[PDB]
Amino acid sequence: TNHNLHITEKLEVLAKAYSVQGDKWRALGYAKAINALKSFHKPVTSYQEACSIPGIGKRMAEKIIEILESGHLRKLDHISESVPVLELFSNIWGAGTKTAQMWYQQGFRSLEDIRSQASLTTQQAIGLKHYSDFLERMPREEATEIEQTVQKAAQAFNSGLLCVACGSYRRGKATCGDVDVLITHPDGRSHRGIFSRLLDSLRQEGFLTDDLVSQEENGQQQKYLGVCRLPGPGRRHRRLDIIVVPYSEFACALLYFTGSAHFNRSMRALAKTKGMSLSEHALSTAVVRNTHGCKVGPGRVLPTPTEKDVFRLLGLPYREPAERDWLEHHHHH
DNA sequence: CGGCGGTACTG
DNA sequence: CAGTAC
DNA sequence: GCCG
Ligand SMILES: Nc1nc(=O)n([C@@H]2CS[C@H](COP(=O)(O)OP(=O)(O)OP(=O)(O)O)O2)cc1F
Ligand SMILES: [Ca+2]
Ligand SMILES: [Ca+2]
Ligand SMILES: [Ca+2]
Ligand SMILES: [Ca+2]
Ligand SMILES: [Ca+2]
Ligand SMILES: [Ca+2]
Ligand SMILES: [Ca+2]
Repeated sequence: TNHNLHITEKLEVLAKAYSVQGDKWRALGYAKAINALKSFHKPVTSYQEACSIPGIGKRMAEKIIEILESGHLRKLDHISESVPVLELFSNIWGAGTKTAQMWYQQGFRSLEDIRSQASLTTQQAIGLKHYSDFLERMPREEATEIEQTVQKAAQAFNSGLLCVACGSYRRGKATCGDVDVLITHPDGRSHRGIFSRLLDSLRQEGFLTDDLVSQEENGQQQKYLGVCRLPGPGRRHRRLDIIVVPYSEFACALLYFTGSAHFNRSMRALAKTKGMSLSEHALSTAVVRNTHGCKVGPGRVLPTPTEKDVFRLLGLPYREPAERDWLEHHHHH
């Protein structure tokens, strides 16, 4: 299936390195190049053939060929030494490249330097203490019980609540980095005020152990990012994301929350090429205009009762969640 | 060359 | 606003 | 990094 496996691995390493150093557009370019190589019907055999692939240009071709001809890749040996520390610190939830760079510049190089001397935000403290647990992907079966726990707690308040696990789970993966639960109610109204009760119920049984992003001052709270742990001996703490949306938003919210991230970006960039805007709330025939410039013209939602509607309105055929790794990847079936 | 998804918290 | 996240 |  992947005919250029030897080449992708090396480019990933390189990609990773730009990512932790904060060079994101460059990291973006690599990611796309890499998926394109993985998609290709055959080993790449010439520079020309490589350049012909969308997402692969001159610099990437040079490296691709260099690998194929000479077998390894020079540049992997000039990767700055800070990189693995930087990846280490960016693996703390709530710490990104800026924080990892600050930490590096004040001399920390291990998790101990962080624990014992770093200034940590509230979120980082939690990410640090669950560092290992949050690094481990969970099996699909743990995700199912996490989701059921949320669904039962919800359906105890209102049995008409719809709860669905999205993310990699809904794309059919075997393991999940974190569970993503989307809650709605078909009557258009009774999704309102749910979070207060749902979080309280989930806390009482001891299932939620820490909160990361949860603005509970707001009765119209839309999201919860926190930490759960299933009951029973030896269970790990897992990342849990819950969104509560109005039914009219369901299709767009389902699409967003199913992902993948690259898939959603490409869908969104497509919508904009066609004078629309795609968000987790809606698809909108929205457009700019600002007296010698551009701006906000919030341009009215197109109703999309299902995900198929969103695909149709963008000129695309429905894509099964399992085939939503990348938009530009066409699986046959 | 400039743009690269669109949005929600936290501090 | 900057940082980080989804 | 690549693309229009
Ligand atoms: N940057 C992102 N934009 C997105 O639109 N998403 C969307 C919203 S949540 C949905 C799933 O993303 P996750 O980050 O939980 O990633 P995942 O479920 O695909 O994979 P994993 O098993 O959780 O590692 O994708 C995620 C992003 F990280
Ligand atoms: Ca190309
Ligand atoms: Ca991080
Ligand atoms: Ca369910
Ligand atoms: Ca996930
Ligand atoms: Ca998630
Ligand atoms: Ca809070
Ligand atoms: Ca440039």
